[PDB]
Amino acid sequence: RSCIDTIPKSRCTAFQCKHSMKYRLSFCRKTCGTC
Ligand SMILES: [Li+]
Ligand code: NA
Repeated sequence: RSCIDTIPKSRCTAFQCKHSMKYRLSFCRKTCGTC
């Protein structure tokens, strides 16, 4: 898979990566280090 975020960068916060599976696995795969 390509490793990008699919929402605007400034939405991909440390807090959302910690507390939302949606952010980790769908919206912010790059910023949350899912890839
Ligand atoms: Li996850
Ligand atoms: Na992107």
